[PDB]
Amino acid sequence: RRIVPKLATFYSANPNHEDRINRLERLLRKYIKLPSQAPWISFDEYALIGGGTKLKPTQYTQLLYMLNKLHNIDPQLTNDEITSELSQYYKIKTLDEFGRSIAVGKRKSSTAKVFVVRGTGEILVNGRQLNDYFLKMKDRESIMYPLQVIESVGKYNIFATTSGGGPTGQAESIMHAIAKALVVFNPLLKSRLHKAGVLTRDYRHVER
Amino acid sequence: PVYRLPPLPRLKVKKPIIRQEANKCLVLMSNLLQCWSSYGHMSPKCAGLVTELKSCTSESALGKSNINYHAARLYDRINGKPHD
Amino acid sequence: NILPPGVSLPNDGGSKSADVAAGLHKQTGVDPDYITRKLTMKPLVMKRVSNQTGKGKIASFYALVVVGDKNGMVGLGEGKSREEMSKAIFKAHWDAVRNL
Amino acid sequence: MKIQTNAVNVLQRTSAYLKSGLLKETPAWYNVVASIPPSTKFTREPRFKNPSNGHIIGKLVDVTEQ
Amino acid sequence: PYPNLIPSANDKPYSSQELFLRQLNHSMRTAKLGATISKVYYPHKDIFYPPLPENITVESLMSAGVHLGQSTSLWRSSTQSYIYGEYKGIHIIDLNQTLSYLKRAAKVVEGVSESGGIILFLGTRQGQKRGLEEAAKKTHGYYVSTRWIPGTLTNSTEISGIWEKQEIDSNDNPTERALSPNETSKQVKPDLLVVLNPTENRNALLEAIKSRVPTIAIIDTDSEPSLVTYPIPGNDDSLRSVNFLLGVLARAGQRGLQNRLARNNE
RNA sequence: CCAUAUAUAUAAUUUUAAUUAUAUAUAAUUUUAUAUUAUUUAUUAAUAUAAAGAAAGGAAUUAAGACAAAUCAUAAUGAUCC
Ligand SMILES: [Mg+2]
Repeated sequence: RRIVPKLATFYSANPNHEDRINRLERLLRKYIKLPSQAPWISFDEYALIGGGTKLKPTQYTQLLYMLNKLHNIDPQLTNDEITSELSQYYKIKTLDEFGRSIAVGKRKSSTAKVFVVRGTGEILVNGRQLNDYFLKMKDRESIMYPLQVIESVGKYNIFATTSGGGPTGQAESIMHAIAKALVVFNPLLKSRLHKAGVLTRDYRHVER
Repeated sequence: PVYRLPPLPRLKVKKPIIRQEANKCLVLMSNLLQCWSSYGHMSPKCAGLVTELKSCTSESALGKSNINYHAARLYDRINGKPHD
Repeated sequence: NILPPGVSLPNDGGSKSADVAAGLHKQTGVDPDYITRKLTMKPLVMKRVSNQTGKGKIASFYALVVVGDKNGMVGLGEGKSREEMSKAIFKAHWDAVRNL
Repeated sequence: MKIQTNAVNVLQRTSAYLKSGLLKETPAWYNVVASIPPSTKFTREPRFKNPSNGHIIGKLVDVTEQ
Repeated sequence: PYPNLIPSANDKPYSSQELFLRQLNHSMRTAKLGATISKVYYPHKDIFYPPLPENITVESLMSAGVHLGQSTSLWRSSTQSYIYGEYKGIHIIDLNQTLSYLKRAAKVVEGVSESGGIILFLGTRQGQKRGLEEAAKKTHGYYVSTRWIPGTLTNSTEISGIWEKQEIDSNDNPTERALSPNETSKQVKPDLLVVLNPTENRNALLEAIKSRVPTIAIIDTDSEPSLVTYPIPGNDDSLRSVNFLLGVLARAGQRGLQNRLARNNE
C-alpha cells in the first residue's frame, strides 16, 4: 500500500486552509446562480482546525468572506449541501400588576429607581416635590429631557427614588432610569431615545 | 534620445512631492481680506462673502505618494536587464 | 506511572553515525543501514574561524569531511558550529552523505 | 546560464544511488523516465531556408555563373 | 429538489424565487432553441474537455497561441533551436517541436500516474488556480498556485512535516490505518513536477534538480531549456496556451490513472 | 483581572442599605448597510449617514545593557577597627 499526503494542497503554505477554501469555492461555484436574500468561529477556533500557527488573518478574512457569501444566499433556495458545509464553522420587560415600569439607573456614586406609570406629568422624588428636592434648574431639565424627547411629557407620572452621590448625579441617574422605563411602554421609541443619548450609562467616575 | 540606466540597487525618489490642496478656509479668508482692502472694511459690496466665511469656519477653522512602492515592485520587470 | 501520551526518552521513558543515518532517512529517504555499515568518514580539515562584532569576537568551528563506501561513491561535507567541534563534524558528515 | 547537466541526468544519479545501496526503493518515475529518455542535446541549429517567403540562406553565386 | 421553499397562492403573483425557478425551467428547456453553435471557442472547455495527445494538431496549438514567443529583445539565445522565426517584434515558437515535446511529456505524465507516483502542478501566475486544481483532481495529484515555499523539497521536515499523511490502497481508496509518528514525519517527495512559469520558479527547479525529481515545464523564448528534464516549447504568459497544455497533460495523467484502476479491477 | 451591563443562586426585606450584599456565568478588540473621496481600486482606509448595541475607561504581567548606593534604613557575607 502507498503513503501519500491527505490534501491536494499539501505542498502549499497552509494546506488545511487551502483545502477548506477549495471546498467552499466548489460549493460557491456549483450554486453561483442562486440569488441572495449569527457569528462565526473565532480566529483561534479556526486556527485549531486550519493552519494553527500558520493561519493568517487575511486567510481568516477570506474564509469569512466566503462563509458570508454562502450564508447570504436566499434561505428559501438554500439546500442541505450548503447548510451541511456551513454547519462546521458555526460557533422582555413588561409592566407590573399596577401598570408601572420599574427602572434602575446609575451615575457617579448615585443610584436611582424610578416607577413610571401613565398619568398627567406629576413627579415625586423621595416623596418630595421635584422643585424642593432639586433646587438647580439644570438638573430638573436633565430629568425632563428624556420625557420631552419622545414628546410624552405630561403623559406619564414619575416616582423616582434616589440614593448616593450629589444632586447632579442623582438627577442624571433619574434621567437614565426614566429612559429605560419609558422604553417598556413603547419599544419602537427605543432607537429614538438611544439616539438622544439618555439610554447610555455615563461610565465616567472619580479615579485615583 | 533614449537613455538606459545601469542595473541599479534601487529605483526610488528621494523626496516624493504630493499635491496637498490649499484649504478652502484660507482662500476664502484671503478673498475677504482683498475685498476689505479694495472696497473697505465692512463695505456693503463684499459683505455677502463674509457670510460664507462665517459658515465655512463655523465648525472648525481649517475644516500619500506611492511612487516608491510601485517603482520597487515593478523595477525587476521593467529594468530590462540581461538574462542569466 | 504518569507518562505523557508519548514519551521520547530512550533510557528513561518509564553517536554521530546513528543520528546522521536517522536524520538522513527522515529528511531525504536515504537508507540508514547503508550509511552506518558501508560508509566511512575521515575528517580532512578542522579549524577555528573567528568573526569580529561590535560586542566582541565570536569563535566557530569548521569541519570538512569526506565520506565514501570505497566502491566508487564519494562525497564532501562542510559543517559549522559555534558551540563545539563535534557538532561541526556531525554537520559535515550530514552534508557529505547528502553530497554522495 | 550554462547548459545544465543535473536536470536531465536524474535517472543516472538515481541509478547510481540504487545500485550503490544508498537508496533501497526505486522511485515511481524511474521506469517511466528510463522508457522515455530526456533529450540531452542543446545545440544551436543552422537554418538554410526562410519558410515565410522561401528565400534560400547560405548560397553564393560564383563568378562562373555570370 | 428545492426544499424549504414556500410556493405562492394562485390568486397572488409570482414571488422572486418562484420567478427564478420559472426562468431556470425556461432556460434549461427553451432558451437554447433556434440554432446550435459550432466551431466557437469556449474557454472553460479547455479545462474540462482537453484533447488527447494523439489528436493534437499544429493548427490546434496555434489557435491556443502556444507559438507566440517573447520579444526579440528578451531572447535567451540558448532557446535558438525551438524558434521558427520572428514576426512583429516577437519570436515564433516552432510548433512541430512543441507537438513532439508535448507528446513526450504527456507520455511521461501518463506513465508516472499509471505507476501511482505523486504529480505536483506548480503555477503561481494570476489566473492559473482553476486549471491547476482541475488537473490535480483529475490526475489524483497535488498542486500549488499561491507561492512555492523555498526549501519545500530540500527542507521538507521544516516545511511540510507537520501536515497529515494517509495510507491508501492500489485503488486509491482510503484505508484509515493509523500512521506512526515516524511514518508521518518522513519526507513525501513528488515523483513528477510540472511548472507552468519556470522563469518565476527557479527555486522549485533547483530543488527538483537537487532532490532528483524529474520535471516538466513550458519553456518560453526567454526560459532556460536545460533546467528541466522534459521541456515544452510554448507560450507561458497567455492563460489559454498554458491551460491547453495543462489540460493535455492532465488528460494523459487521467488516462494513466484509469489504466491503473482498470488493471487493479481485473 | 478590575470597572460597566445583564442572568442564576443566596437573604424567612428587623444586621434592610433588595436602589443593597457576594459567588458563579455571559458580553465587545463592537457588528452591520449604504453614500462620497482616496486606494495596491475591492473582499481596502478616511469620514458621514442610517441599524442592532449598556458598552465608554483602566492596571498588571520579560529580559539585555548602562549608570547611580552605604539613612544599602533595600540586606547578607567578608575585610579591617574598639
Ligand atoms: Mg513568459
